[PDB]
Amino acid sequence: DLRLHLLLNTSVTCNDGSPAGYYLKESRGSRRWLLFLEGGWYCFNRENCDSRYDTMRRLMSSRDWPRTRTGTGILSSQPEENPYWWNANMVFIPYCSSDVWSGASSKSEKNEYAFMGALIIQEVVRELLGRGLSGAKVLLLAGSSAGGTGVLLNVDRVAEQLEKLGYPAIQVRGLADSGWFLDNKQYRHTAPTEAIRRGIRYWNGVVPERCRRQFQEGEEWNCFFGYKVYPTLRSPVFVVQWLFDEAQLTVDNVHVQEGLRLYIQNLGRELRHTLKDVPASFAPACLSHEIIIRSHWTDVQVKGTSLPRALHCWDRSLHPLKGCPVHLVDSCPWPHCNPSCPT
Ligand SMILES: O=C(O)CCCCc1cccc2ccccc12
Ligand SMILES: *[C@@H]1O[C@H](CO)[C@@H](O)[C@H](O)[C@H]1NC(C)=O
Repeated sequence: DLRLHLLLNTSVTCNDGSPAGYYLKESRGSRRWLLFLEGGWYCFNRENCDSRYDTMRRLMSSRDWPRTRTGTGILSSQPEENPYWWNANMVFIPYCSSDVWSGASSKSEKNEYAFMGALIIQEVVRELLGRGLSGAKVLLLAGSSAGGTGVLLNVDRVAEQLEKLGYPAIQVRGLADSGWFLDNKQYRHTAPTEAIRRGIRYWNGVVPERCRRQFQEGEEWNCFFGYKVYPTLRSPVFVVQWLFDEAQLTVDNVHVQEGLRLYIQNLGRELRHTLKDVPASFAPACLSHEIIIRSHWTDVQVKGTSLPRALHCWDRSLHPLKGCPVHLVDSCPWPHCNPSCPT
């Protein structure tokens, strides 16, 4: 079980001004630290943030969080469930900022909600150094869905924060699960681009520095898209992405005749193309959403290699390897052409 700590700096808050926090399970003598960013969509204006506060309040407030959480999947401490990092220090960072982990804006007289995702991550990293993170060799910043995109937006800032804090020996790495999206055309029109452009303004959202310098003012929304932000990042990042992600299909208004068949097959081919130059990646041809904190995340395989194995091989490469691949992208063109897809 992971134990809740609310942030001692209570100026770093969830949407409604309640303190943000993290769940921690320490593993003595391990120098590996896994900080996992929860996902759960976002809200981009007052009206739809008000709606989310009614029916998704735990994603906007710590007032009702439980004292504990069970670590599952890559957060499990049992080798049977987590062959990769079962002995690591485990941190689960609840998503309570509704900003894809990009915000740095306090709740004030002019803002009904605080959007502080990017500062929550920094504050968690700050307060953990006193609980053992100072001795770490590896800090793996992981995340699923909106949290996977949050890895891409924050991993280099976590590295820079630890460098200027005097810890250049901590190797910061990223693991982005189901946060690698395409700014593509919808199957039936009316869409992520405009929602993110409004979100960034509404949140005062911040993006990684080099990506921001390429796309410049007014165009920061581009850096929320994995295939655009990833080549600008310095930290090593492992990308896990279903070829037919359910959240991708949702925003594409896909819920089978030729037109839809071609649209789906072209989507999978476009996703494969954006991953061709990502050296550490795991991308199975399944219709699904998230994987790394699911208890049965050991079950899926690409070209006969599981995700926990691919992650271990990635570890080794950061010391090609024989029989230990790190780039695993399905080539088959339709959901569940991979037989190990989740049922
Ligand atoms: O958090 C979840 O479960 C949903 C997935 C994350 C939100 C999201 C959905 C669709 C497209 C996106 C594009 C960029 C960032 C985020 C995008
Ligand atoms: C608390 O967090 C805010 C936001 O990052 C920061 O401006 C302030 O310096 C922090 N205070 C302390 C005591 O850490």
